[PDB]
Amino acid sequence: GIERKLEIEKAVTDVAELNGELRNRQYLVEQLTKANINDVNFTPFKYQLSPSLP
Amino acid sequence: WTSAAVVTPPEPVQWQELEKTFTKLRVLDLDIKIDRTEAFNLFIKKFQSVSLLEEYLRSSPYVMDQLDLHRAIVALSEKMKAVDDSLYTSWTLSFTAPTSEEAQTVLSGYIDYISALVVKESIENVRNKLEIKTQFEKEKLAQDRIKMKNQLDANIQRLNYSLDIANAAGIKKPVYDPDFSISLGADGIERKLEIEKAVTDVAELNGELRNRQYLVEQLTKANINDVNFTPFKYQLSPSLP
Amino acid sequence: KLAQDRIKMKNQLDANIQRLNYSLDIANAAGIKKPVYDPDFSISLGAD
Amino acid sequence: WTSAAVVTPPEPVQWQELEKTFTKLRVLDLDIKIDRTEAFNLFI
Repeated sequence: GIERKLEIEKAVTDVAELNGELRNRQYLVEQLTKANINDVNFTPFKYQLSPSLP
Repeated sequence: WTSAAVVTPPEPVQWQELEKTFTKLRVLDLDIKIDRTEAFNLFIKKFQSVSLLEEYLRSSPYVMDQLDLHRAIVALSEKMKAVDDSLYTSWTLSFTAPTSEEAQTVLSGYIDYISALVVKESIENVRNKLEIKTQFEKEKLAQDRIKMKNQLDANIQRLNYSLDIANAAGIKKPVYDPDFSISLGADGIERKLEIEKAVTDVAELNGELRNRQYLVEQLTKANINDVNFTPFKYQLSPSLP
Repeated sequence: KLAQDRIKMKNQLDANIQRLNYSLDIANAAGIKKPVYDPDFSISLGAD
Repeated sequence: WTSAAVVTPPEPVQWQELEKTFTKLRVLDLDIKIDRTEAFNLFI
């Protein structure tokens, strides 16, 4: 068994293939890269009185 | 010719309606309140808004009867006052006009107008909080499902190698290793593997996921519909002087 | 909450059932008919 | 010939669009706020 385990491990190209946590960190980076904050409009105050005409 | 009202934060019995609605949402894992004192303070704040007063007078058919107009509105709006009055919080709201009956009708009318505005915004908040909960739980579920899929994919690869090692070690039948479990034996491992490759929906074997989906559906179905309430309690309703 | 817990419970059971189905297939594949004397699909009880 | 405005920190209802955006980000493990009072203080 050790012999075959060894040659399996030697053949591993991508540490992510056996590691779920790594695959998911990749997913996170992909989703973070795709995300946009696009122009949200808002007003940084509330009028108690809008500019008066005297 | 001055009408006055004394006003105090609302009592729990006036919140019963809202409390039923908060309970529907509490069950759905959304903990939401409209604080009785904050609602009151919001009412006071809006009452004190000159712009809101003006919009009220202009829209009031009553006031309209009795473009020099603008100066008139401005002069009327100067006669709405609110003052802080101790065992419990209370404010005196007053309006002064020529007729006594005019004073009372305007004050009462304005109070109702402001009151309707606070209930409108207040329920709008609850609705918005619901909208955010729904959006979040939905997007998180979609994400957790992809995360789960990725773990299954990785488990499949590991099970594949488990097969090879079991075979190499000549373990066909279940036995009577930290990285590639072998105990099940090649015969079992082979069927386990094909079962797992066949999995099409990560939620079929995972109760948690099925439940999170139920929660999303229930959140989507939920409504906050127009609850009526008063953001204050009258100690004195607008007087007829 | 009771109503809800019921449905949550049902969902749990349905998922358990699917797991047990697969347990049966793996039990059979590994030739375990009688109780033996696996973290995902328990087979110790045997196919019978 | 003097115009005046009275101005107060914004209320939650005006933040809803922002809070949709902060939620997309919250899911992606980024906890972000624009504090209503701080926004106001920056305006002033």
